[PDB]
Amino acid sequence: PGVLKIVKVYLAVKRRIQPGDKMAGRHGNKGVISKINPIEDMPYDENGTP
Amino acid sequence: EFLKPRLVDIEQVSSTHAKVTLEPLERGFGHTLGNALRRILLSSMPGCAVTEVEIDGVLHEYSTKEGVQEDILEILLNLKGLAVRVQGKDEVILTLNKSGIGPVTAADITHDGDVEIVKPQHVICHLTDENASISMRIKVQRGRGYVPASTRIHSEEDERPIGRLLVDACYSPVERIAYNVEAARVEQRTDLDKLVIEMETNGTIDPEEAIRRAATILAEQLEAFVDLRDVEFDPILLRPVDDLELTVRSANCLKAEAIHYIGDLVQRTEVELLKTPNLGKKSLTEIKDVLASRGLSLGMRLENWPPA
Amino acid sequence: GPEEITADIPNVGEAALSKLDESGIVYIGAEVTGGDILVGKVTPKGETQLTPEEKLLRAIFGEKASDVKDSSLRVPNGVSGTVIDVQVFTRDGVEKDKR
Repeated sequence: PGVLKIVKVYLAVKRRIQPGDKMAGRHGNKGVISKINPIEDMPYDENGTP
Repeated sequence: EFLKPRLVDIEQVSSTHAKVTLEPLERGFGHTLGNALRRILLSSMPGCAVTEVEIDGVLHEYSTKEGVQEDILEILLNLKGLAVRVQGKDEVILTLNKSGIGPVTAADITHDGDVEIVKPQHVICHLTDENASISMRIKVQRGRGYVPASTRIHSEEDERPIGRLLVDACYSPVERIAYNVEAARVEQRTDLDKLVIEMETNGTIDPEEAIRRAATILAEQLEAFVDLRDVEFDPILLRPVDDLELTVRSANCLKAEAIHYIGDLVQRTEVELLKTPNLGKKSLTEIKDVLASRGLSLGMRLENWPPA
Repeated sequence: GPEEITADIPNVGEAALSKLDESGIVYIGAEVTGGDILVGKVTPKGETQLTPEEKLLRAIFGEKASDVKDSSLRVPNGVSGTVIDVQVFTRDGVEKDKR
């Protein structure tokens, strides 16, 4: 009875990955990212796929 | 004393896969050139990728359009992978209109003057009824490296109307590159090296042009090493004092104590300028009155004083 | 009285009203960050002694003369994104919103 009108607003935000974001497998090996390396700096095998 | 490598025996496996051969090379230069060229080619290769997309009926990337099978998010993800080659332009607009049943592919996009679609079988959306139509405009640019949509703000220097869906850009055509070194077929020399580079791109850039561009970039960077050598601000201040609308008995006294700027008057603490001859208690308040009218409270502390 | 909801908000610049509709709700799809206005909700204030300064203020400015207090929902700092949906609801008997 005090209320006369109600309005509700929804926002959406796309969160990306970044150094501090926590990542883990499903064997219990957790961790925190440390550096987002550029493509050419990662180790690559004989066929060039990093 | 060193043989100069030459570009010879360039062949293409497919429209994307390519092999490039550099036959004459010395002992240690094969690996050095291979790694440097791989890093240059992967890091910074000019290319073209979709920058923004405007669809007629949508309002935001998290909406659903009636008559299509995919959400607008998936349509944007599909467009992000579009491969297009432009010539002589850098802000080219692509329009796409289609009505009917079935997949809508990149071949439907209206034929622009100088725009080549490397692959036209690239499905981007599906129309699932007879009476639904899609009409959308794609603005595609030219760039160098990965640039997220979020990190660009200069595009908001001009206000963007609602309906502009910003997408991320990649700009890098070279998806994969590997190199290898082998013993050369030259028999007159004791032993020579031959370098083979395989590159898998999106088809936007020719392999030979890529190798030439990488070599030019490396040479330009080396040009630095070829010769080493090398072996009080706000407009309110810096303003002459003869504008504060001061009294006559102040002007001569103000000039007598070498106060020619507004700022140096502010830096005078209260207890010390009262020692000035004929300053005047009522007059001093008037200086404090008109100076505080500008918001400059007496007794501020500056670091350096320019002479202008 | 009633805390009526309107687009027009006293003592707020036209820049902050760029994203407000004719009813006072952010357009669906507008991008919001920082402390942008979401809905213009004004709370009436109490005043019944028309002082001469008050009457001059009412004469030089609008009829309300900005006596209605502005209590508008705003984005808390550090929150960003694009507006997705608005789900306004009405009491029976009261005039329904345009939206």
